[PDB]
Amino acid sequence: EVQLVESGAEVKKPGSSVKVSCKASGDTFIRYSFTWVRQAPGQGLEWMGRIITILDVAHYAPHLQGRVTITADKSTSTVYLELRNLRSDDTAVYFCAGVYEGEADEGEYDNNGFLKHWGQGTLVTVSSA
Amino acid sequence: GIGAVFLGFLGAAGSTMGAASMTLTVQARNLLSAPEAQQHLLKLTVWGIKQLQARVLAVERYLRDQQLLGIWGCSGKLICCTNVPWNSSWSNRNLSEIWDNMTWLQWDKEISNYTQIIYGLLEESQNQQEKN
Amino acid sequence: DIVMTQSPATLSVSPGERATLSCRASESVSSDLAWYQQKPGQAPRLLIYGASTRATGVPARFSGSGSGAEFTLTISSLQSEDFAVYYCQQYNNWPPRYTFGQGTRLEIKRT
Amino acid sequence: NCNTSAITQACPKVSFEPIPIHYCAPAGFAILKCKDKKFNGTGPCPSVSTV
Ligand SMILES: *[C@@H]1O[C@H](CO)[C@@H](O)[C@H](O)[C@H]1NC(C)=O
Repeated sequence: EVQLVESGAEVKKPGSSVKVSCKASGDTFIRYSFTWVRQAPGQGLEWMGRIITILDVAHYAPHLQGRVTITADKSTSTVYLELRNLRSDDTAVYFCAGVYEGEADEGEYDNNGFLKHWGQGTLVTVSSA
Repeated sequence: GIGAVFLGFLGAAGSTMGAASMTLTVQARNLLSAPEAQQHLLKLTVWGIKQLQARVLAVERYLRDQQLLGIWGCSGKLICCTNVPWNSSWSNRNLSEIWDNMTWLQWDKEISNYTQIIYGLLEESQNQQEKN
Repeated sequence: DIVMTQSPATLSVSPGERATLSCRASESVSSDLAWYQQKPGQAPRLLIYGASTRATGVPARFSGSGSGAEFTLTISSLQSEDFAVYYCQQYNNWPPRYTFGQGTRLEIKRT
Repeated sequence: NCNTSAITQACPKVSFEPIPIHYCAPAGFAILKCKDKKFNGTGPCPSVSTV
């Protein structure tokens, strides 16, 4: 039972890099898979991808791969994300989701595909206004 | 596949040198020797190929031997003697101390280090019979 | 992608009627769909996973399921606290490069 | 300790069960047996046969 807290908005032109943190705390971090998804207000949604932390291996989006980084620090058991080469039209609210996975330290790992929980909100004003 | 005859050459171990030679020269006369479906037209030949690579390798081995004997004056024979006298620097022993109380592998371990030199001596002594 | 022909596209609806969203597919999609909800100016909240039964640990008036591509989210009695969007998501493909959707945007009675 | 590499590919579930597969000796060699019924780990097998 781990919490999900997120961050706010930053102004940069397309091309910059910004660090964002769904800082997850509260209980055992290992038993859960984590994923991200964003949506700009009034348009479709952009799902980021899952990070299977116990192996510390993630994935991404086909037409976003090349300028993204998601990291799950098992040591501090936190989460970081570094975004690069942005684009102006992408001012979107963000969310970090997760699902209870199972006894990884015991090997059992279902590896489902839905998104149990939901984040709070994070904006990327890709602009200088 | 004639490559089975080789087995016979080992089917008389223990039997000492004299008896081994007798049984060898007499083995010379005694050892004298479907719904094929769609898939079963290309995974099948690739078996035959693997079997024809045996018999051919057998006769190739054989023929390679008989040639080697050609260097040693005799070929197509089984019991072969030639024109060199044995040196004494080679594991001096009584003639009867071997031909009645020894097996061949004993010989192997006996002069395994002389095989090459007697080989070569054989290989040359024939050339004398060319110039003479 | 899974052709989320969300029917109806947007629905200005009242409390207390059988909800039937149709966001079907184009390829073989066996048993993997997902419906979530988000309130105007609020966070999203999960409704249905499993693609065959109700979600677990959730208030289970809903029954989001159906036949393959024709999966309907079923809240027979809408309320004053469901003036919020509804979503369709799929998580099939392997090699793992998953997908997402856009969902449907429900609204209150508008004049 | 050093770099790794995830390898994401297809993994359909598939039958799996062993069968007998026996090694043979190429033309020119032989396979020696230990027909003794008391073969301690090493030591002269007092009856050997060729196959
Ligand atoms: C096998 O035999 C060897 C020598 O005969 C002996 O040293 C060894 O202890 C034996 N191993 C056993 C009996 O497990």
